[PDB]
Amino acid sequence: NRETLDELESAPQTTRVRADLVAIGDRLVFLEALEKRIYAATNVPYP
Amino acid sequence: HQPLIARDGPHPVEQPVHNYMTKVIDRRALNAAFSLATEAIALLTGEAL
Repeated sequence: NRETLDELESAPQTTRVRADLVAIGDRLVFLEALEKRIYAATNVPYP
Repeated sequence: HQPLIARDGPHPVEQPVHNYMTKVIDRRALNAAFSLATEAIALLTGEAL
């Protein structure tokens, strides 16, 4: 019977974060290369 | 001090590592010479006037 309720609750708290956003076609997407960020000194390989 | 990533699986559990190293200052000395002329002494020191 057309169930539209779903859930919307807290409009959560947000923060301004330095990211990298590129527009490819009609979409906005994040360019993430995480090596220096996380894998850097850890000796775990970058997948 | 080095960061680590927490692995899941048959990966041996990693624990933090720390690095203490100590480099010794290299030493050196420099030179130059402006050596003075004989007559020039007997002028600037008075002594010849």
